Amino acid sequence: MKRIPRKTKGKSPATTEPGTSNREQYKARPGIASVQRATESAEMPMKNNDEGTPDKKGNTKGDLVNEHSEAKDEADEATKKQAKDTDKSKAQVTYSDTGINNANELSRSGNVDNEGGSNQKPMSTRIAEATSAIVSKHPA
Amino acid sequence: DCRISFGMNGAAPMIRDETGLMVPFEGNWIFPLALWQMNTRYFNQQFDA
Repeated sequence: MKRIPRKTKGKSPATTEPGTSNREQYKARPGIASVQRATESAEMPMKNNDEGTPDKKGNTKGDLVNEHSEAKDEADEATKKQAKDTDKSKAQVTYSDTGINNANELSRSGNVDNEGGSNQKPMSTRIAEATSAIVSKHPA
Repeated sequence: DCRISFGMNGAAPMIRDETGLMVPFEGNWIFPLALWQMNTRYFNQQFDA
C-alpha cells in the first residue's frame, strides 16, 4: 500500500472515428490565461495572526510595542503594500490618514499576557524566580 | 500547622496534632503530600531514623 508523506513535521476493426479530428479554431474572450491568473491570486487564504498568543511553554509571541501604535504601524504597512501592488508611488486607496478620528483602536501585540499584566519579563522567568524564593538546602 | 519541638534532658520530641495536641514520634499518622513537599529537608532529618 502506497506511503503518503507529510508536509508538516510530526512529533520528532478500424480505430478511426468520424468526428474526432481537431481542426477547430477558436479564441476565447475573455482569455483563459488572464482569468486563470486572477483566480489564482484570489485563491489565496488569509494570513495567520498569532501575535499576543502563548508559546509552547507559556511565553507570549509578538513584539513589545503598544497596541495603538501597533494599529497605526500596521495601517502604514498595508498602505505601502497597496502602493507597491498598483505600482504607483502613492496609493490611491489608503488605510492611514483617512478622515475618521479612529484614535481608540486597539490591536494585538506582545506587550501583555493573558492575565492582563505586562511582558516586561517573560512568564517562565517569573515562575522560575517565584519558585527559587522557596528552595532549601542540606543542613550545614 | 505541624510544628516540631525538640526534647530536653531526655524528654522526647513532639509534633503538633490537628486537634491541637503535641504527640511523640510513634504510632500511626496521616499526612497529605503537601506537608512533606513543604518541609522536605527538616522532616527528613528529624524522621528518617
